[PDB]
Amino acid sequence: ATLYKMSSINADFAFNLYRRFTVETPDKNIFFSPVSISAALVMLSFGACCSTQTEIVETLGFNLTDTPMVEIQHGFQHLICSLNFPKKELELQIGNALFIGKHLKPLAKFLNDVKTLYETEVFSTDFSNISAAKQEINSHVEMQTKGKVVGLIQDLKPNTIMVLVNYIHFKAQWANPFDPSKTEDSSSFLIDKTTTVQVPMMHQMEQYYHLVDMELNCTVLQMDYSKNALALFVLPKEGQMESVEAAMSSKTLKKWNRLLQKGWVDLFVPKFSISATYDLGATLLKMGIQHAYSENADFSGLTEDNGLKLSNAAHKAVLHIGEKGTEAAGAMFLEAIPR
Repeated sequence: ATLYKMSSINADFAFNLYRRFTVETPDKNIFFSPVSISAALVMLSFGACCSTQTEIVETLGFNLTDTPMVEIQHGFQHLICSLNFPKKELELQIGNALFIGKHLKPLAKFLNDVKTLYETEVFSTDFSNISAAKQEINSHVEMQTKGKVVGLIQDLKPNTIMVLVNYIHFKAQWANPFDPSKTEDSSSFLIDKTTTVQVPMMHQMEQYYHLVDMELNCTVLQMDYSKNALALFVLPKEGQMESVEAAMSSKTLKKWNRLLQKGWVDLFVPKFSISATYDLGATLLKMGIQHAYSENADFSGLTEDNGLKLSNAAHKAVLHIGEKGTEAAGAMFLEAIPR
């Protein structure tokens, strides 16, 4: 319960980033892991100082008067630990890895801190062979996401001296799985006003927590996984997607948590897989992460010589929903070059 205020801030960051993405790619699939993005950037901030550090955590939604820097750091450590704590029937792992250039001068304190407190695996990497370094990192992320996130990094700058990656993998079974014998092989899904695509449409009638939001004109359906997780489906009325998107916030989630009521639903859900990628460099800059990218970047907590700056950031995430449950994964990439 001590983590709720932090997860609430992390959720509002999720919704604000989501809204940036709807501007970048309007009327298109969006899919990402906000916790992966938040966790990777907080970890980077652990080695930052002064405005370089404060910009990162403020961009993540934190208010330093409400929650001091050290409290944010300790809170995220507790969050990651709790997410990774084994729960029968749930596969959920969030981890990170640091690939350190052969000539980098990382502080021993920093490395021991992240290995012990942040789950981090640290690898010595020869970036002078940029093609092999990229393959090494991509294969590591692929392995850690159970094969689901392939080719996270498309290009790696030739002068790279450090890479930070975060990965998340989630696999869970529905509390009430669908019977594939009741799945319609080919059913219509409306992708715009006049256009359908065909998808298998799963079908069951069971009790679920659900509501119709009278203010936002959307249906909200909660589908439980068998252990410690749930999915929320938000289905706007015709023409209401934009207004629902505008309204999504932790405040809205809290309202819905009170209003959801469990009762019978005749439920049709599509079986499908999607993937999405994001080049986050300029987005994170616009959102307020400025000094990290500059020749005056302050990462004095990270290397002896304060020798690096952020150069690029990217995210990839994948989703599958089917009769048994859901499998999803994501990964965050942060690239550093000499300052």
